[PDB]
Amino acid sequence: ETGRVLSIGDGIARVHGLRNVQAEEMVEFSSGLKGMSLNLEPDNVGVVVFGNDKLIKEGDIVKRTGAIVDVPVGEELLGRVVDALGNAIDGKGPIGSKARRRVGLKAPGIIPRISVREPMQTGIKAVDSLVPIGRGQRELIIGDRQTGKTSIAIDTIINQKRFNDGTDEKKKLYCIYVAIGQKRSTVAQLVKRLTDADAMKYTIVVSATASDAAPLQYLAPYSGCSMGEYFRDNGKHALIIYDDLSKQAVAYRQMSLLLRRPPGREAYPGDVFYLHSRLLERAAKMNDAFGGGSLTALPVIETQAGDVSAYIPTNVISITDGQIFLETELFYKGIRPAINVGLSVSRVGSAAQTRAMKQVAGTMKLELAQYREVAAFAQFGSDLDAATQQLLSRGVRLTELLKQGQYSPMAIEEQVAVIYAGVRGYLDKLEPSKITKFENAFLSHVISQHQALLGKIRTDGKISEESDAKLKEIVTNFLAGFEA
Amino acid sequence: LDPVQKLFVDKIREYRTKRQTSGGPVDAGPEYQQDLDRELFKLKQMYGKADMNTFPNFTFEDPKFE
Amino acid sequence: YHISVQNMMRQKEQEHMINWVEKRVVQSISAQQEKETIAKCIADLKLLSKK
Amino acid sequence: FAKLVRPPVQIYGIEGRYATALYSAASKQNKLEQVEKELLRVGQILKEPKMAASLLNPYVKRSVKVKSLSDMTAKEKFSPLTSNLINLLAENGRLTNTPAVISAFSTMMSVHRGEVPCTVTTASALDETTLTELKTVLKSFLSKGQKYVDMSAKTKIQKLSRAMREI
Amino acid sequence: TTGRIVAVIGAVVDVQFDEGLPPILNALEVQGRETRLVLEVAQHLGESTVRTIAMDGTEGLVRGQKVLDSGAPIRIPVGPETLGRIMNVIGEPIDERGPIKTKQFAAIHAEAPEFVEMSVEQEILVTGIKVVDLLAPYAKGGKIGLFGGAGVGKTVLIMELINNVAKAHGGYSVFAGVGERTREGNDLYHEMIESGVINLKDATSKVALVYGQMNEPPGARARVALTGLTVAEYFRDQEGQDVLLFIDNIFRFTQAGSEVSALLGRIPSAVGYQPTLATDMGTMQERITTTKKGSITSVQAIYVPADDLTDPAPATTFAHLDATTVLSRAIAELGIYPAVDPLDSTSRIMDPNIVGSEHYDVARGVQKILQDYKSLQDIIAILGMDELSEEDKLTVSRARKIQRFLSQPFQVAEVFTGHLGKLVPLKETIKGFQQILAGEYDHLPEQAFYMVGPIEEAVAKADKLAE
Amino acid sequence: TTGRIVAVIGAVVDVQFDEGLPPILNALEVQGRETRLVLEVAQHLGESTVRTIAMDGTEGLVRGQKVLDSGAPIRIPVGPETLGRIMNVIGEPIDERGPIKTKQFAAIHAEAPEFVEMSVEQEILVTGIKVVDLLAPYAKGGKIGLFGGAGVGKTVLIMELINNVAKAHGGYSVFAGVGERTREGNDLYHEMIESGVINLKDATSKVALVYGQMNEPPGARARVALTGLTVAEYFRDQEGQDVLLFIDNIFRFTQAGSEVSALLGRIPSAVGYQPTLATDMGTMQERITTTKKGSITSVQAIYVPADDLTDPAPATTFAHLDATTVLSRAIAELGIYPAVDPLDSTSRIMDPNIVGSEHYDVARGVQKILQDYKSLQDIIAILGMDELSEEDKLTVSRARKIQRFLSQPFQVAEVFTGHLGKLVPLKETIKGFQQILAGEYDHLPEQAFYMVGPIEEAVAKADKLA
Ligand SMILES: Nc1ncnc2c1ncn2[C@@H]1O[C@H](COP(=O)(O)OP(=O)(O)NP(=O)(O)O)[C@@H](O)[C@H]1O
Ligand SMILES: Nc1ncnc2c1ncn2[C@@H]1O[C@H](COP(=O)(O)OP(=O)(O)NP(=O)(O)O)[C@@H](O)[C@H]1O
Ligand SMILES: Nc1ncnc2c1ncn2[C@@H]1O[C@H](COP(=O)(O)OP(=O)(O)O)[C@@H](O)[C@H]1O
Ligand SMILES: [Mg+2]
Ligand SMILES: [Mg+2]
Ligand SMILES: [Mg+2]
Repeated sequence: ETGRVLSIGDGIARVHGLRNVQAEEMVEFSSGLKGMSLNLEPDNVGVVVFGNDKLIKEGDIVKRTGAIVDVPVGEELLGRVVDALGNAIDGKGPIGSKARRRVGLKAPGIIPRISVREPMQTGIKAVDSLVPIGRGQRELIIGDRQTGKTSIAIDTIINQKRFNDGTDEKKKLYCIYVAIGQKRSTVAQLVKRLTDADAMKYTIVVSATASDAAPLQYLAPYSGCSMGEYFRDNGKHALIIYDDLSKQAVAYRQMSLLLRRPPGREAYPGDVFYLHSRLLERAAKMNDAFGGGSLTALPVIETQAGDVSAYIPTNVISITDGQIFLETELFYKGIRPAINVGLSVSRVGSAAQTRAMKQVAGTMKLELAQYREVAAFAQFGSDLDAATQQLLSRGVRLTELLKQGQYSPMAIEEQVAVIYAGVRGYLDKLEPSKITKFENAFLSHVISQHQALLGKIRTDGKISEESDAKLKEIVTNFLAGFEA
Repeated sequence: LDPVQKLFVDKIREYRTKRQTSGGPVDAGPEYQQDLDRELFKLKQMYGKADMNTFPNFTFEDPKFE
Repeated sequence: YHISVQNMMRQKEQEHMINWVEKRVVQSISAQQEKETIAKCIADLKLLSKK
Repeated sequence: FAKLVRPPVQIYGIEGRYATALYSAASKQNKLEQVEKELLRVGQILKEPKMAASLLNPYVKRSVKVKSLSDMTAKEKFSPLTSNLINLLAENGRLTNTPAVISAFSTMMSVHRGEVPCTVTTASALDETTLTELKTVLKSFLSKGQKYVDMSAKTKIQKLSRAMREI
Repeated sequence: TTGRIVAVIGAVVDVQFDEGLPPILNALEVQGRETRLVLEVAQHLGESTVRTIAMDGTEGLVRGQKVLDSGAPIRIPVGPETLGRIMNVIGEPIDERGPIKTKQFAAIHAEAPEFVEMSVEQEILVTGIKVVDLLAPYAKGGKIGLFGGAGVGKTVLIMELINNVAKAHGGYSVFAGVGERTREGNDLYHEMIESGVINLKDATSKVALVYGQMNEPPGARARVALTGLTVAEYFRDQEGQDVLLFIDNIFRFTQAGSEVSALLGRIPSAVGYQPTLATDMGTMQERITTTKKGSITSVQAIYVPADDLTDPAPATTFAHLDATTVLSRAIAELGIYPAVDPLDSTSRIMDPNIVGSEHYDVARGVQKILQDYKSLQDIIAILGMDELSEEDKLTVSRARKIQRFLSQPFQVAEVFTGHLGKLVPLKETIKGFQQILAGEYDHLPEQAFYMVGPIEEAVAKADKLAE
Repeated sequence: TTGRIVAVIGAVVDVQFDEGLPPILNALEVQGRETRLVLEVAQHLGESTVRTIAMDGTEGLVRGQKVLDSGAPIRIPVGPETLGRIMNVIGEPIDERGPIKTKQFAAIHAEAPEFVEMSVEQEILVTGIKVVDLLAPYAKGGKIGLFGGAGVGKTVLIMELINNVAKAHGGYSVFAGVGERTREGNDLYHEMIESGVINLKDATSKVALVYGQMNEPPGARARVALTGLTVAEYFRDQEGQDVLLFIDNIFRFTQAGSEVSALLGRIPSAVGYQPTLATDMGTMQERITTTKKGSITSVQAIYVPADDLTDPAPATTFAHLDATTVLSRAIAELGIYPAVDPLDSTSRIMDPNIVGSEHYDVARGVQKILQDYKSLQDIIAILGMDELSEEDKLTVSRARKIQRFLSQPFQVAEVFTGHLGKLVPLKETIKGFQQILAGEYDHLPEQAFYMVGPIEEAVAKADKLA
């Protein structure tokens, strides 16, 4: 049924036997420890141990499972917290895992799919206007440590309350959250954050951390994928967040090096691209003939001193359908969430907004990449013609708009509200140092007064000359009532 | 599946002579007690050190200011 | 508090309780030479079934 | 060029590469057995108190070590087409290796003959048959005639288990 | 004959053969799979064993599994019945439409068009994209390359290329997505069925699709491009036809080659590419060519790893081109799409004796003034603008105009831009710039040239921005 | 049983057991020297040989030489009979005060606190150090990291913290010196006997000392980080107590790793480090934590090689902290002590809901003007102050004061500063800056804010000059 252990060290067990073992097939150990075959060589199987290899000793017994590696799936996982193999670890006794999907699934080819059309809202003004995500998209969050990379992915799940506590069965989005490499002290503090704001209910949270074995971080984001593959392959909407792929890669490197696979750039192994490529392809927008179901994926990357030449950060950017950059510089400068518009792209553009947003911000992304350059050219105090005197006279106010609090998403309707304020030029005459006490009022004033207008735009997701007309006064009915 | 359903019975011919043998946790030796005191300290920690059988009185405090 | 002063108690005891099982069964086979007959028994019922 | 009699034991992949040779060098003249015993003998012509002052001696070298192995071949019960697996290890500087080369000669011989599965507690079943676990029963008849999370893990822990009846 | 797997790591499987040692390149057959697995032979380690790359994932194989010497190199559905059909690495169709039906098959490992077959005729293929045509026109039936770091508009360009060039074309086109995004294939299929260069009904399909994306193994990606070109190599040699071969992204070929190289036994070379990055490219670019027998206009897009145009991959690619459009992040970042570097882009036919002294003299004049503006660039922005000559505030003025008039609302980019597509005929481009250059619009303000089509459409925005 | 040394190199030794074979992690015991030479199995090479990391010099060992299995990990004294005693990496005592008679023992290795045991208790821990408090406050029972290159003042800062913190602290403190200066230990010892945290007379001692310094072999430096670890662990668990764990220098742990990884036979990773830098660390690291049971406030000094904050060592470690203080040579060279980078030190509790949005507001307001100054930094260097717009001429002057008012003369380097050691309470910290920020002080010279306590000593100073 299976055989010997030739030698063991560093999570790498050589095995003399297992002669009919499948490559990539998981073995089991004497001590009851699940391992894994990865090197099928002439005279031995190198096996990556999925845990503390102290228990293993030369000579122990390794037995086949026959199975390629797999994990628990389905709604029976929501609200839980499972390790990289599906096992529960929040102390609430096993999950109801009737559904059991394989980790090593290849991604949907060409036909099973359809252009990404479905707005995946983050509730972050910055993202939802200038780099909008859509269901099936891979949008990378990349940045130096402590820039806000996570308070993105968290603020987004916490936004999905609104839709998951309602009726409309398309607007619903179940969330997985892989946590690779982090410290338990944090994974936890984070679940606590989810729980509080009440979002934990619609959210798997697979967690393979610091102390967890190496192959367990290697695998974690895959497992957490299969779990999200179900939700799409069965006509529902998933948003998985790998946080972060940087730490995962490092892990894969360890296995690979210990397995004696000759090292490449920065020591990583050759396929270190394939690793993130394949995983990240598995997020798609399935076409109707297949469920209509989706899997939006926010991978996360962490840079050193901003170096986006680093082997990895360049790989993952080449893979995802765009990205948000972070930048500590903007952060302290006041631009929280620190984003760098001009350098953030969404390779799906408006094809993933409401026609409500699109109308307030569809050519303002190529405007805050020219008002940018046209305030960096005439930085100095001189003179400039009739055309470029205004662009600046505007922007400064506009940016004060995407300045946003934390753990406080916004529903698309309200976003369109404030964005309208400026973009149509109803702020083009206000001192920026106030454009926040302003918004914080004009938006609680037009929720207490006109649940009316929101009603329409929220639903039909557009601003008819009707809706627009009402606005055109509700606004005006405010600037003159403060300054003038 | 027919020479194994009764070997799982060598496990309640003892489970029996245990959950009936009163007179103290069986054959303990010293160990049994000491440890049941260390975990009697730390479990007496997160909560406090006062009387757990009585209803606590109440000292109250004014509202500070920043 | 007592939700816990009884929690460590029902478990710990039931540790020594199910563990006590071990040492009385290692005494049952090591001793009882008539528990070396119930050895060759159940085991020869292996070769068979498998085939 | 020559085709090779790879006998379904195969063994190595890197080192006892001479061994995998003579199941193919032998299987032409069917002198498999002539050597199966020839080697057994040389395995101790070298473990003498008179042969270790070269066995592991980079002192004499490929000079008087190969033509001083025209003796421990020609002389004794050898001098066939197997006095050469020595005359190779002699030149190719791996006399210090032959024990392992004989070892594997066996484990490849007794897979054209015997089978190797072993009992639990003592010796070799040598089930030299056309069928595995056929004669595994009818040859061990000459052997007579000569549940709460934790208790789960602690029951399989004695069955086929541990340090007990192992001794 | 029959062979047995001896060992398996990641993407490299060694196999042992009783008798029939398959020649390097020979496609081998893995017996026992729920989906076909081929192993292109790669070397003879000896002792009747051969190391090989898998054209799909080796999850599942087992030491001893049955392998059969398919006797010859991978072979594909070359032929006319490939149009409208999505092929792949090994021929197998994957639009779900049951076997591709032809009785002509060719190995994807050919030799290369000898010296004497080389065609020396080059004539200007206009693309209607102003920047390319003005400063670096492509040539009918020539090797074109699209250089780009990630996200700078490489792929979008090649779309607006297949939209323009490949629609008003009555020949055959072969687009092969090597190693990039699967999303983007599905994305094109449907645009290319809306336009119906692919028609599901009749047989009027003008476009063969070969595909092997970033979700497949290194084996696949390493050879997907070898396939898609075998496909377009037929339509050339036979028809005598005008085959348009697009690749995206010819980079993934050398990268893919990289991933396995390690496991194949290679001391790595500089930047850690295969010691063979050079020739691997050679005996493969040297096939994507134009013989006397036929012509292939080729439009490759090359990833520049981290934008370093010196990275041994994009670097070695330059030798193999006749016209190179190089994309700039710094330009894109300024909103000037298509971010073509008007000073790193080059054509072989930018010769006054080929494009005329008007064209040439005008391109080079634009190139010059942009270069001069680049020169004043760190005087001015740190030491007071108006401290410039009269001559210079002038060559700045015009330059920034020229520099913006070089942008174009692309038709496949309306989704991003916000303006309706566009397309300018060569002579209205030459004229447009010749003018700006000549000092005829020094009065109209900057933004008027930003993202318009023919020069007049800027005089349009010239008043629209006014009153 | 018994086996023999068959290979020795550096701190890596290869033992052959014919009978039996020790689990990976079993402390072996060399038989033949006047000095307890523990080996520690780390690999089974097969052919019934194991590979081990020494815990001391290996001069002398011979191919031959017997070794006895201990049947267990390296195990050391734990309990209250450690407080006041200096012990080495294997538990042996080294304060020449007899043995450490103690009830129980623990092993140095140990699995780490399961997810259920974590605690999200976030309460601020004031240091009385202006920069730390105002911009990135330490958290009670939190992990704290002090990053610095050679000589920027980690050790001083850890000392000041030990003083402003562990002196008036009802609760046990453990200090692990990992591969730093032996004379720093001698220095601590005496300094803590005088001050009386250690008492030779009683068992009133409040601190345990574990030391394995930069003179001991890789193995020893490799491990000792864990010895002291285990100790703190006990005081947390079997005492549900308030533990203070100070390490200096946690870097030397990964470094020592590197020295051995070479001959253990791993293939080198980035920058030459061990393949296993992230987990080797992360196991060890995740044991240092506050659980439901006990509570450890950890403070680890982290060396940064060649000032490279991206070197894997410092680089990886960041993941593991809740508050970080980063020291820049750049700053220190301008006599701004403590050398804290205000735009690079962070805490996972700078959050209005936790520190009260007056704190969070004065913070990010300082953090802003500073990072605004920092942007002008380039034009000021090439064209000079004058080319600065009027608005900007200010943003500098104010910022430059903030820059200067974050300096604070520590009660330790009363010797280098000469100046009297101040400790500033959160209130007057938050206040003073607020004022500086609202420009009450644009009338005072820069120096006036350099090296002072509350904002009074500032305005006060400004006079003595005039
Ligand atoms: N929009 C915001 N406004 C104000 N503060 C914010 C905002 N977003 C994030 N923060 C704060 O900035 C810190 C960093 O956020 P975080 O999401 O952990 O970035 P990060 O790069 O993922 N950190 P890390 O996981 O160590 O890499 C937090 O502790 C927040 O409270
Ligand atoms: N906080 C301080 N205030 C004033 N002067 C200081 C301060 N810290 C360090 N210095 C001076 O600079 C030196 C370095 O102090 P130290 O804390 O030992 O740096 P370090 O982080 O330990 N680098 P090293 O101990 O060599 O690994 C001192 O000996 C002082 O003369
Ligand atoms: N023709 C264009 N006009 C305006 N923006 C463009 C244009 N082409 C590309 N972009 C911008 O650049 C982004 C990336 O384009 P893409 O061609 O996919 O990069 P890559 O070169 O790696 O394939 C787009 O999503 C878009 O926002
Ligand atoms: Mg994060
Ligand atoms: Mg692309
Ligand atoms: Mg120090």
